[PDB]
Amino acid sequence: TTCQFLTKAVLDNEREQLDSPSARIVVGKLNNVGTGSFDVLAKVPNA
Amino acid sequence: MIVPVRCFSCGKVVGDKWESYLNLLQEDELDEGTALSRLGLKRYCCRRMILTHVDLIEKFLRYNPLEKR
Amino acid sequence: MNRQPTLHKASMMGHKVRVLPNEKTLRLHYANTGAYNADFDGDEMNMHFPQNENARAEALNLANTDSQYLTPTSGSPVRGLIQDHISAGVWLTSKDSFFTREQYQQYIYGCIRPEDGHTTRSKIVTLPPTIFKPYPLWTGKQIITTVLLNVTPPDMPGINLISKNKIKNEYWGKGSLENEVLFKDGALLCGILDKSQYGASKYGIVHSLHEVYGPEVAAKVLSVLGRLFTNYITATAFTCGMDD
Amino acid sequence: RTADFRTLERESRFINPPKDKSAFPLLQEAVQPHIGSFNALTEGPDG
Amino acid sequence: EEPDREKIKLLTQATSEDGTSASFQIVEEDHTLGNALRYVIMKNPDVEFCGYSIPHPSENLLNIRIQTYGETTAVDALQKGLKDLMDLCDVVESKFTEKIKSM
Amino acid sequence: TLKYICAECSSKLSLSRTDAVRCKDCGHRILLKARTKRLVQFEAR
Amino acid sequence: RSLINPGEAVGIIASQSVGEPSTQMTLNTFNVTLGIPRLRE
Amino acid sequence: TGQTPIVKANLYDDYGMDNFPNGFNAVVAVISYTGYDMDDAMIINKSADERGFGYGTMYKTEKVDLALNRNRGDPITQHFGFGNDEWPKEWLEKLDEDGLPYIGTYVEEGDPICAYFDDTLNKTKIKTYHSSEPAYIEEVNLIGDESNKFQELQTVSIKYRIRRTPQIGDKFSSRHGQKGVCSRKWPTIDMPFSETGIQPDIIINPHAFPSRMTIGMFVESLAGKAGALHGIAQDSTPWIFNEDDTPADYFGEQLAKAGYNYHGNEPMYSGATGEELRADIYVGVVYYQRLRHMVNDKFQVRSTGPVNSLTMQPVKGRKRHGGIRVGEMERDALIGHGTSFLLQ
Amino acid sequence: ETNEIGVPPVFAVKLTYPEPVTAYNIAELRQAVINGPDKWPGATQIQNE
Amino acid sequence: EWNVEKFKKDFEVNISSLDAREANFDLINIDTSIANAFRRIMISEVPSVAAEYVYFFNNTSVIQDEVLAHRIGLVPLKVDPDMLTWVDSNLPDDEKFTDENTIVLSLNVKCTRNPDAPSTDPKELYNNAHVYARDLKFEPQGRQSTTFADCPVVPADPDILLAKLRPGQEISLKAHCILGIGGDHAKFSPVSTASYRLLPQINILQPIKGESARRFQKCFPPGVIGIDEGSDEAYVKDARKDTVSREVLRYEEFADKVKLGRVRNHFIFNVESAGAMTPEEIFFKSVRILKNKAEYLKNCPITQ
Amino acid sequence: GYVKGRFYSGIKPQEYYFHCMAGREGLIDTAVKSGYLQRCLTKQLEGVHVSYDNSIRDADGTLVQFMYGGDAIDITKESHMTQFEFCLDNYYALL
Amino acid sequence: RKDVPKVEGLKLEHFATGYDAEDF
Amino acid sequence: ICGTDNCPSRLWRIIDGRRTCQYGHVM
Ligand SMILES: [Zn+2]
Ligand SMILES: [Zn+2]
Repeated sequence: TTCQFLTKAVLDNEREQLDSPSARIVVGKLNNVGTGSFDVLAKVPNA
Repeated sequence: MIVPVRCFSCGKVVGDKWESYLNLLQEDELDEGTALSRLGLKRYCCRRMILTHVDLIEKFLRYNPLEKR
Repeated sequence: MNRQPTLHKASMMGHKVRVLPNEKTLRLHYANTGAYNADFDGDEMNMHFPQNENARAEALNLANTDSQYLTPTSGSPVRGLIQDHISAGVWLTSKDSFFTREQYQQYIYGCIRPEDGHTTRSKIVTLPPTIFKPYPLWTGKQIITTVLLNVTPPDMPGINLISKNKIKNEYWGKGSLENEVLFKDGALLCGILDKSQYGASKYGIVHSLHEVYGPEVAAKVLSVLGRLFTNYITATAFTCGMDD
Repeated sequence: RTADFRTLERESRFINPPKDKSAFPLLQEAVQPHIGSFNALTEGPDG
Repeated sequence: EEPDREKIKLLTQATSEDGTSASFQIVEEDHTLGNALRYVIMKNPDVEFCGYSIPHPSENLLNIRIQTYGETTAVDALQKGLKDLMDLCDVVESKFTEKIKSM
Repeated sequence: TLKYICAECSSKLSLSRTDAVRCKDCGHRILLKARTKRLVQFEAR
Repeated sequence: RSLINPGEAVGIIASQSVGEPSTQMTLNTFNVTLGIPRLRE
Repeated sequence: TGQTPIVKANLYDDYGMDNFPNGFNAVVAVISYTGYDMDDAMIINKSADERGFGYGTMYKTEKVDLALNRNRGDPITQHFGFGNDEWPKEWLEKLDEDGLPYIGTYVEEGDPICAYFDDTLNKTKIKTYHSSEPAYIEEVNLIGDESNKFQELQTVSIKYRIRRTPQIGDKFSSRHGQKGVCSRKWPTIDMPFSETGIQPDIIINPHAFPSRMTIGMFVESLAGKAGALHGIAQDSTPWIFNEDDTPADYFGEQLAKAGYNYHGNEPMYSGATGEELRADIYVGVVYYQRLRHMVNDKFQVRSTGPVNSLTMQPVKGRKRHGGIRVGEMERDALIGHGTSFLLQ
Repeated sequence: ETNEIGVPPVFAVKLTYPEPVTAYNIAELRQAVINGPDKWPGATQIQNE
Repeated sequence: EWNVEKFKKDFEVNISSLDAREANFDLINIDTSIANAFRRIMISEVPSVAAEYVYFFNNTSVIQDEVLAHRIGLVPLKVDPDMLTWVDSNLPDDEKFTDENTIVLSLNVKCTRNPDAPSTDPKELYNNAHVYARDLKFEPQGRQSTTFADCPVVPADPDILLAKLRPGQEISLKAHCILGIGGDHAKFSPVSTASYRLLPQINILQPIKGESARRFQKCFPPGVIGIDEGSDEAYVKDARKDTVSREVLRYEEFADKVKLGRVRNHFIFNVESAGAMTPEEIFFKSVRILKNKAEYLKNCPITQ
Repeated sequence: GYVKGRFYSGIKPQEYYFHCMAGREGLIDTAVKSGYLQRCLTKQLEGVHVSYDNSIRDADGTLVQFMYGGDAIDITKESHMTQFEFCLDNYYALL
Repeated sequence: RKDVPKVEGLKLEHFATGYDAEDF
Repeated sequence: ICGTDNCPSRLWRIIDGRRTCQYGHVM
């Protein structure tokens, strides 16, 4: 019931925080499970 | 279709022994087994090759689109 | 590699590409049969080729086949040899199975190739014969001892396990202990090897090796045994007939 | 003495298709409910 | 003249530092030469371990491992094996010619 | 030598453009394209 | 050293661990509801 | 190469099934030797396949109708043959002066299968042949257009002969429901050789029989062997034999009388080591059938092919260079491993 | 190997990986480029900077 | 201790029957690895001449071009090799086929009708109805058409049926016969069947004299078990004639009183030719191939 | 329906008909009879995972469990964890 | 119940490699 | 005609699965 849940979302003026695996797939964001449960940062020497 | 050239299992030429086999069954009035023995087929693989041959080519040839009736 | 329906994550594993010349079909080892629930009855499989290193690393370290030895459902094995290899093992590890120096060394190199990195000692170590006089003869169980002696690390001690067989002692005659699978310091000293040992069965020899030496060694043992029994079934065949 | 295969009989029939009653009546008896059914559409009693 | 290098190759990834043990890889060969060659190499009193292994049927390769005791390299044991197999075949060819005449 | 075999009477009779697609000898509307002399390479395998 | 790694999708794994073996109970009874109908309840 | 069964029910003759052979009598050994045969996989002999064992052909017919657009006797811009002044390079290699192809010509996908000229476009066009399997022209028929005659025969039925040798994947089965895919075409030198000097045409794995319980095949093996040696067909009609009058004893006596082992076994030697195998292998003559299906007819590979306008995702269609679907369950499995970059 | 898959050469000549050219792999990729898209191990395409 | 000269002392050859097509010889006190090697070579490695490239000009027969081409390849040609050089595959067709590398065989048959009183015989009813291997006419070309003057290219078996025809049908082809090995295709195997069987051994553990001796004698082929008298024990006259049916072991009175084995050193080879080379020539070439294989590796640089 | 006959000796015509009924019944059940059951669980549990604070948290951070099975053990590890004799015999290997 | 009729005059039609049907 | 900085030269060749310019590039 895609259009029904969408209607309920619009009427709530809801913000999809994109934190569910489904939502992330919809917007092309990396899934927060396993390898997506953290961030990788590079250590750079120059100030 | 026609008699296969060589026995599928070992490779003994069987294609020259088809018409000769029917002559041993018709004119000589021999049994299936003795006829194959006189042709020089002792292995059961070479034995079944001719013994089990259907020869559907004779049935197939009766349809000729190049000659009338 | 994917075999549909993908009912559990083990039905979608990461495999190492081995391009085989003059082939028209995807070739798969028998150890993978269980996890995919794939039988070679004209089954179809999907091959996905990920296009970046992060996706590569994942298919080589997380979803790779080596880590799937035990399923997370019950923590039991889903990897092992399936048919010829089981029948080969019951014959090879039987008391009646003896081998000459020439035969014995052949079975060793046949499944263990140092050039393919199967060894851990850079030289194929061999046990002395079980029969010295009159003729030098090796037992079938000694081949299983030698395969472990060359695939398990030299720094670690041999495996110690007291397991059981599917085949009851009554079948092997009077006073036999051939049901009791005995491994003392990595040496098969009693009992034959069934589906209960190198099949996808818990607390068997492969599972015991997996716990003591790790998943990489257990994989090596499975491939080594898989080759040994294939080579053994080629030299010493197995048949079924009306007499049976 | 046996339940043999017709080899001489077979090959002769392959070359000479019968001019009389066709061999293997059971084969025509197999399509008997089909042909018979359509035959009764015009032929038989009461037209 | 040019000697082909693809036929026989020494797998340095498995060859001993001493050279007493080595794995050789031969192309376009199988059980035919393989089992016959390991049999002859095994008759050598200096050969400790010898066997042959075909990596896979689809790939045209033949692997032969020769582990010896001291005072003989694996290369020498292979060269002796080939030299003896040639002489063995001469014996077979000589005895067969003689029995053809003896008939 | 252009050829067309009749399906019924088996007569080899070829016909050009602005002609009825029928055999001359008998009234048959189906014509088999005959095999002409042309090289066809084959492997005896 | 036997602890579950943070990030492990225990949710999917659980449903797969209940789903996959529930295929083996597709066969009928040999009073109470059993197999998939009871699991569905 | 059709063959008459040695082992058969007498009703096979009553229905004259010899007019349409469905299989071939093969030397089948119940052996686990190669290692490539196991449960659903069986081995075929290379030298047997090389000698034409189980060879088949597949005929496909196409209708090239020029009435596709014209209707109700409209004037036609189209016509079988070649138009003057306009002629793209090397088309005469496949088609004859009439625009129709030379019967016997080898064709691959992209090659011209026919030629015509339509006045509406004033250009000489061709109908292309497209299929993954190459073919040869077996029959070309020119058909009258009817419609009060007069009009030239554009229309035309073309028959393709597609040769089909047994490929790795093709299914083969005995008359006892024991089907298996071709795992490999094993060489005769590498094949196990009998005391007689025969190597089996087909290898069936012994691990197939304990689960299926196809004992009919087991008795068919010693019956087929007995009938091949003595040269007599045996009746395998159901309920002919009893508990007291066993067929295993009946054909067993026949096998002993011929000079073979009573229990249908044969002393076989290894093709690799050359040594005599541990025990005598169960060998006989079993009527095998080659199933019509290609092993992978659905065999495909896509790197970067066409995509649908709306979704911009690989389009559906094996022959169209289409994409493999990664469904909800595969999505679930990639979430399962916690493998977020594989899902991405 | 139990961790391997036998890939037919048909798939091997169609399935490609975008390998960035560097000093450590210039030798390996030069051969692939020479070999082309029908000789394995080859290359179907080259992407410039 | 095994020496190559110590092998010469024990190694024996025994020729039972040497016909123009098949030779039955024995190899005594030789290893399985050597006997199996010659066997493997005789089938797969001994080079032979067979049709490889069939060039069709017309085929109106019922038999498809592929099938008819394959049948010609299977027909063994009474052509001695060594007369032909090996064809090179890299250079093109115009340079590839020469008078030293290729042998040409033509087939040109056209079927017609004949007037005869009519079941009626196909040789009476039609002319050139049956196409035989003898209908493959040898066409010598190039630099040497005098080398095959006292050696005409004729199929080993001429009465081999190649095709069956009805009036109107025709076969026109040019077959290119080349040199090849049996490992590539079975059409190139010079042998019909090259196989060995180990000498059967019958180890009599008990004397088993009397009427049981006559019962034991019926378990083996006629010329195997010989009985001296009622007593004087039961001996093995010719263990070589044994079929190894194990019939003696399926009897309670003999199951423990006899053992059935083999002589691992003794091999009974049976070699039948397709017709090109004599069975001896095929065996000799097999030994020459094994020697050359070991020789080629001897004078070879061991790379890496 | 009690068949005294075996597949080696053969089945009496009367016995054989009975066997066929049993065989067909086995076949139909396989054709007639977990897809939707698993799909319903996976869509609601997809987000549920192990957090860095060892608790089982949903996609939106809501706590489902304070600890996996109450002990935080990976099932693919909980096998020889009670196999104390095994671990003892392989003390130095595991150490 | 009548037994399956055995085949009339069944002789040996398999021997060793270099041995024919000379032995009667 | 494609129209790319490159020049097509006409005679576009269709490859099943790939439509390429006879010359420089392929769609
Ligand atoms: Zn044969
Ligand atoms: Zn007409």
